[PDB]
Amino acid sequence: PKRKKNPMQLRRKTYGLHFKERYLKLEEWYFCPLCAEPKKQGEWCRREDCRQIKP
Amino acid sequence: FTYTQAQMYARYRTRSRFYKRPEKMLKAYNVSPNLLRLPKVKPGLLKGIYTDEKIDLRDRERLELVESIRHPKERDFYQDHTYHNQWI
Amino acid sequence: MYCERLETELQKAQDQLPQYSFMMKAVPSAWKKLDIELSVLRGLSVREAMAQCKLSPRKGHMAVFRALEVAQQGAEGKGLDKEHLRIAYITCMPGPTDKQVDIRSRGYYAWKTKKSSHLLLTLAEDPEMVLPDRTAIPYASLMTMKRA
Amino acid sequence: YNSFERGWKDKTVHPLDRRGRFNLDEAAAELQLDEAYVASLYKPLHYTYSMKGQRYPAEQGRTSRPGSLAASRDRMFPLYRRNYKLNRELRVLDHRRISTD
Amino acid sequence: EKRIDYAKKMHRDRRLVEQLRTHEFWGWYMKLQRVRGRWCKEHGVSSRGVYGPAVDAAELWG
Amino acid sequence: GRPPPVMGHAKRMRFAGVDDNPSVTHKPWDTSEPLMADYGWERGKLPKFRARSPFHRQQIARRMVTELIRKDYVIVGGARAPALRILADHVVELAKAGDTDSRQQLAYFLHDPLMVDKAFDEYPRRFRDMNAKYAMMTRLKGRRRSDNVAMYFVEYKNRDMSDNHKGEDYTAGPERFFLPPRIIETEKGIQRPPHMQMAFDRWASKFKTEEFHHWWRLRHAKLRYWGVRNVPHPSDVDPLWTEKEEEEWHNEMLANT
Ligand SMILES: [Zn+2]
Repeated sequence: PKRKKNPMQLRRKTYGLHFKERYLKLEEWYFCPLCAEPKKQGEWCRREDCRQIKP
Repeated sequence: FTYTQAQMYARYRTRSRFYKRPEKMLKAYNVSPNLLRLPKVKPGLLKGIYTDEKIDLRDRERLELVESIRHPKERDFYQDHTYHNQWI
Repeated sequence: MYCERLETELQKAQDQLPQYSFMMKAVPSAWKKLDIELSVLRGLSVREAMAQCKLSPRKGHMAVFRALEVAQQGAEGKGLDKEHLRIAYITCMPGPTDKQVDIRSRGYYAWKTKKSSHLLLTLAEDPEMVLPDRTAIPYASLMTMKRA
Repeated sequence: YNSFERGWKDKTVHPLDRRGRFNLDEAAAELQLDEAYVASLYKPLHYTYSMKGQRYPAEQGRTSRPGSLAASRDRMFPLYRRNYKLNRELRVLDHRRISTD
Repeated sequence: EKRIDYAKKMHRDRRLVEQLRTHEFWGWYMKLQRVRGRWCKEHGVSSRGVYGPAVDAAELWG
Repeated sequence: GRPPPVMGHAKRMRFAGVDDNPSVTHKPWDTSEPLMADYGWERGKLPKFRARSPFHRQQIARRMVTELIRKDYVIVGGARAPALRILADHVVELAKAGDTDSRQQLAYFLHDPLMVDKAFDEYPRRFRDMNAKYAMMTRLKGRRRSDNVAMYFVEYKNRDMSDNHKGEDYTAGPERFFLPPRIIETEKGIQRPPHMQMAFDRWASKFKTEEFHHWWRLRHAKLRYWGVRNVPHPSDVDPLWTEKEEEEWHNEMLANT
């Protein structure tokens, strides 16, 4: 770095689909019918009901 | 940033501010200059920062809540001593 | 008698609102990090914000989720709804920064500053907010299940 | 680590040495070896005899705190109190053994 | 010559008790293989695979 | 052309077909071999989870297999799970064969002898009719707090046909780690093979002393010297097992009375 960066240089950082996809993305979720807790798909609890039949 | 194909103004109080934080206006002779004109209403109500609960994690109450947050990898040392001899 | 009329009016002009402002301080995280993980939450139902937080393994989402269970715990006292409540402004506030000695190699020192922030959070109330039903696997309900 | 979240816990303490439960003093009675001595064999020699050793600071016990009383290094770690009879009897030379006049 | 007798005495009996722990662990382990030996006959678990002994009697691999 | 387009040796990638070509080099592209130290991202190799050395990785393959057999569930993390489930389908491929070649080829591999005494008894009874995929790799949801490594819950398949883990519950870990696991109340009337549950308390016997209650007190000083956040001081770490917790169990051995 032979120069300091004005914000418009620091701001380009936030446009590529690398910043956006890493930080600024909401996860798709739903309520685990057994635990009533929010949950992503493909993931389950450490619990017999959640483990035999994948909620 | 954010922007859902919608021109929400921007990132709010975030991207620009974190560039040059404003120097703190010091008191001369401990005086506050316009003290003798502005009302005495608590500053929580003057500019508008009116908060129902100012929960303070710098407290011995919430020491459990702080230790709930920090990452296990965030090792803190000198728990049971200090490098500088405290008895001097 | 004039500033006692303000401090009663400005107070009565602020609590009668459908808002609830709540500041958590010394959220042990810098502003660069903690704050960019807020702008995903700015403008979300609290039932969603309390969800998108509990999932992500980040620290910023676990700090705010510590509020969205305390703030609404206090919001429900103000009369504010438990359900229709929104996140109006969730902003990071630069806060206390310790100075720790660091000892670089070859007799050079460079002061690491253990950073800490403040978290300003304004739960507001959206009157007509329809809390969307979240009980169907995100979209396994289709394009994975055969047509009919 | 059957944890699902490692920590200062759920680190399976001895995933070997399954032959636990040694009754030292009971076994020391079979060998006729001064029960107080035998148990000292099985802890770092710092802890029993008058030897140069390295102690952890929490082990040292803190002053009387507002939260907790003065927790001396002994009343929390009884079996680590040095036994200076057992030291002297074994490690130091008594005036007696060299008394010549 | 007192701290020589001291050292040779802390080793001489670190085995004398190591000659009980492992000495008695074996003595106990053979209780285990006996109580396992007794239990594995009434419950009939031959502990030699999914097959019957007719795969053993050949004394091949199978 | 006449020689292979890419000569004798070149590493294609993860996610690449075999593209068989005339070559001198030897590639398995098949992994039916049981209890094998072939860790890699190829086809004939099971996934090489990270470790300091192919030796120390093998040492992690030991204490994670001997702890799946010991207790039929191990909450293993990351690329160890796809690397473990293939070692649970091998142990049964070792426990089914039965010949004294195999029972050693597992004796060489398990840190403890009682395991190779167990694995050959329950598994021929258990999996007499299952012929593959003996380990169920169900992923837990909350990625580790110490790093974003995922946590799968590899458990052996049917336990209702077992003899040691008949009706146990694994919804939560044992309270003190030397305490036997909670049992499904619908089958509370189950007793165990004695050699399994008499050697366990032989092991669990060392934590019921006070010398371990000193090593427990002490360890909490280490984790503070090494400063680990949220470690209670060794002054308020009152023992795991105690005399009040003694009276139940000696009177829970009413069988030998
Ligand atoms: Zn669940």
